[PDB]
Amino acid sequence: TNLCPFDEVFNATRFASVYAWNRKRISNCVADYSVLYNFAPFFAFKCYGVSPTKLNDLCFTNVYADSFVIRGNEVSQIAPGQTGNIADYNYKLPDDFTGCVIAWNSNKLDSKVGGNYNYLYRLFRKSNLKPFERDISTEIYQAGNKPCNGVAGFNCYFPLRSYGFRPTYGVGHQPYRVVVLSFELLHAPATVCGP
Amino acid sequence: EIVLTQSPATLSLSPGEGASLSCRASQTVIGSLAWYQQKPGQAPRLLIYGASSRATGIPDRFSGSGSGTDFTLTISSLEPEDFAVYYCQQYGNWPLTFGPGTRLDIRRTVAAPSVFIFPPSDEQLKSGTASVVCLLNNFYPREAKVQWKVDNALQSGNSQESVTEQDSKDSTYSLSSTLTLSKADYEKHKVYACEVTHQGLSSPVTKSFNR
Amino acid sequence: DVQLVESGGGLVKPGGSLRLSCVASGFTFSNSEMHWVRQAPGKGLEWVSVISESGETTHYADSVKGRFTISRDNANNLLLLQMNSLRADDTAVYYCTRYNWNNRVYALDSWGQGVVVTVSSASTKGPSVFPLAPSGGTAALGCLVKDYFPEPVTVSWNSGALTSGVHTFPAVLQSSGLYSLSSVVTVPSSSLGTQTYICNVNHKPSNTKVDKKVEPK
Ligand SMILES: *[C@@H]1O[C@H](CO)[C@@H](O)[C@H](O)[C@H]1NC(C)=O
Repeated sequence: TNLCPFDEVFNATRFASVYAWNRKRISNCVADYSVLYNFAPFFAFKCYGVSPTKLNDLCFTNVYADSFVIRGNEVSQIAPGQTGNIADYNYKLPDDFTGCVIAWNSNKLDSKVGGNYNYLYRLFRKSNLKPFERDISTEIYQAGNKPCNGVAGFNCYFPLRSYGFRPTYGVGHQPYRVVVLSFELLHAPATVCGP
Repeated sequence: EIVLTQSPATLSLSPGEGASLSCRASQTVIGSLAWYQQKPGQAPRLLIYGASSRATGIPDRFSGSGSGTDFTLTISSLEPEDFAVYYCQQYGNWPLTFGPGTRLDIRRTVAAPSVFIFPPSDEQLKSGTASVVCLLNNFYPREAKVQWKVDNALQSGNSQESVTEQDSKDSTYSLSSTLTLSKADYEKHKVYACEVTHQGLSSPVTKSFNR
Repeated sequence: DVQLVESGGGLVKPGGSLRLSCVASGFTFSNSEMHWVRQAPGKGLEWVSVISESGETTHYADSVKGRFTISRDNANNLLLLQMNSLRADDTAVYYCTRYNWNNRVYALDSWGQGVVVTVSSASTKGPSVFPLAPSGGTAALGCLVKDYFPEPVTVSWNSGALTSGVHTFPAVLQSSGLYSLSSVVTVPSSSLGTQTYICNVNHKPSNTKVDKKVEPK
């Protein structure tokens, strides 16, 4: 009842792959951030540009919830001005990011015996991603001078690779669920407020 | 949090017998179930991982089995060095958790304790405190009850107990109980008694003295 | 071979801080996930913290989150645990251990010898040694080693010449915060007049060494 659907994002049964990260647009609702302080296992609750307590006392035109799954060691890459595979090829935040990055271990949900191969990441790309860019291309990466023509082989690699999460993997290689909340206050009246 | 329960808490077996130790998980163990051995004063030693895989250098008389929420560690034939504490542990769910442990001790014939009572020394009495010591020597099994009596009044809350490890030569235990009080309280009473209940005694044995 | 050596523990007051260190040799430390596990006296094992091989991923037990920080220096084969706002509940032996999944050993296969951490407001104090004097066929005598801090004390009889029938009990922590211990020996009664019985008590933290002769009263 007039409450923003944060539970649909955080409590989702399945999360998107990082290269195809899911975005939920939230507007015209009363946002209760208190329900997002509940989950203890939070590995990261890093907010840039705003204090967590002032969020309940602020109004924004829109909010965007970007959800995906990565490995633990890559959680540090979800932050302004970062480099690496995830930051450059899968999900990039702007240098002037205004929002909160939340990440928690999800080895219970996203790892399977024999490997969960449904979670993928982009390994090869011609250039770095722009902020909030989603590249879902499966085109063969031409790392050589010979055109690939869609054929995978030498100097022609498939751009996507699978994490293959297993429950016995080290904590740095275990799956982590990430939700990025971006608060947009642009040339328009605010529609999301805390109460 | 996966809670690990270990059964039984204590196992009394003779050397050469087989041992079976149970670990039960409050929910499915998705990762790895491991078994460790620990001796007094030493670090734990990995015995089994993956609930069935034997660690390098571990004797083949150790085996493991199970899945989900039920696991078993089996020792086919107990060697003297195998009598220790055993822990199960799960990896994959956070926090990492251990079972409370199972203690394996050596089974022998029942032995009644020898009971001795020591009144406080005059040197300690000069210091202002009185400690009455009750010693239960060379008994088996470990379970023994010590009840302090002061002027026929049962004493609770002012006594402390300590038990030795199982003796390497005769597989017995020894117990020391200390009743501590002030010198003024000590001089307020006359009869100090230690009453011992044990399986090897037909009736409780009392050792007493007059201050 | 694989060796892990822990240090940096000892005695600290409540609210104090310690910096535990673990030095690793004999294996590729930079490719090893590391854990801190702890064991309170007379208790079982309890997981404390984990750090990944690169140091980018860490996890903590609830009872220490916000107070303990795990870290590593891969170039120096160093594992570190910074413990702040220590409480009496943190008193334990702390082991540094390796989760050897990179070699398909999915458990904690390498452990250190552990380092003792004691959080208490009590002060270092040497023990007082009192005699438990003897009074059918076999007599019992002993020494009461009272009011010392911290652990441990070592007890011998007749400079280690007498060991048969000797039972040195585990110490008990008294309500005052000081430890008490007893050491007893059973001897033939006939020897009570001819043989001398002296207990030797060593308390290294207070640099104390006491010899007490026990005779019938
Ligand atoms: C969704 O919420 C319910 C609350 O009852 C919880 O039991 C369940 O584990 C949650 N599912 C996920 C995927 O977080």
